[PDB]
Amino acid sequence: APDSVDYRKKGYVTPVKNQGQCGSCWAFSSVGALEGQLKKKTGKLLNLAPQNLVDCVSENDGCGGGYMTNAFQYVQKNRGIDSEDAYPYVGQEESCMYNPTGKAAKCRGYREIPEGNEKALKRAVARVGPVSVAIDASLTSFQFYSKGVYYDESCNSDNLNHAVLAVGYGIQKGNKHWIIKNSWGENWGNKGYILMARNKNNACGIANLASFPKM
Ligand SMILES: Cc1c(S(=O)(=O)O)oc2c1C(=O)C(=O)c1c-2ccc2c1CCCC2(C)C
Ligand SMILES: Cc1c(S(=O)(=O)O)oc2c1C(=O)C(=O)c1c-2ccc2c1CCCC2(C)C
Ligand SMILES: Cc1c(S(=O)(=O)O)oc2c1C(=O)C(=O)c1c-2ccc2c1CCCC2(C)C
Ligand SMILES: Cc1c(S(=O)(=O)O)oc2c1C(=O)C(=O)c1c-2ccc2c1CCCC2(C)C
Repeated sequence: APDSVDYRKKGYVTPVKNQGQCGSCWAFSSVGALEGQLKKKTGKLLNLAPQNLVDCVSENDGCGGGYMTNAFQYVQKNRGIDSEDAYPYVGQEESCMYNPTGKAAKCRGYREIPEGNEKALKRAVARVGPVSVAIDASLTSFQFYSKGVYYDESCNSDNLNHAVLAVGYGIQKGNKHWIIKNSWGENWGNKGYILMARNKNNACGIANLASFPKM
């Protein structure tokens, strides 16, 4: 692997979105990983529809939370996900309005990174593209993150409560990090991004629930 990778610079990452009040982070995370694979396989970068996932992934819980794996499985079994333009995000759950004419990406299932294995996660990010990850984002320090490599001693690697997107990794002043796209708008964090400690004993559970769609 290279010592640093940043998909944002490669045109694999769409702009930062805002989930509003809805606990749909799993849907934004899933969509970001799908968007990365769509770019890698077809050369097109387009916004895909997290609202399609919130409304239609029937065993996830809409604005109450969900697994990215179930979202990828839905897209696979449904043979498609809509573009954002065809199924816009409204920040509340609605009945499923999936429309095949708005289909913008497909998926052949997904792969999970071995639990807790940050080296495998690094490999996946390097070889595959942006990877969906779940972290503990419940702390005050996370809400108020501004700059630097995020590290809070109280982060709980079993309290996976927020899904985000690993779009790269690198090192800042000697501190290894993951480059994480969040979905809380540009006014949170560093224009919507956070650098999270890497190789620091799986800080915040970064590598506990990582997955990527196959395309
Ligand atoms: C600034 C700002 C902040 S924030 O800076 O206060 O976090 O949150 C939002 C904004 C917007 O400009 C915005 O358009 C928006 C936001 C939050 C949810 C939404 C939208 C537009 C579509 C409907 C939904 C519900 C998806
Ligand atoms: C190819 C292809 C395309 S498409 O992208 O070429 O239009 O759409 C579908 C396929 C399938 O192979 C397929 O099995 C399928 C599709 C669409 C909906 C469904 C199924 C199988 C279960 C029932 C449901 C309604 C979930
Ligand atoms: C959708 C879909 C796609 S695909 O559309 O992503 O290509 O591939 C498969 C599915 C299934 O739903 C499925 O059950 C399945 C698939 C492929 C192999 C198999 C199975 C179940 C039994 C036998 C084995 C294990 C060989
Ligand atoms: C977040 C974040 C991170 S990082 O800390 O997450 O890696 O790096 C950047 C951002 C930005 O939001 C951003 O606008 C930016 C960044 C880096 C270089 C640039 C720009 C905007 C103008 C062009 C140049 C090349 C000067």
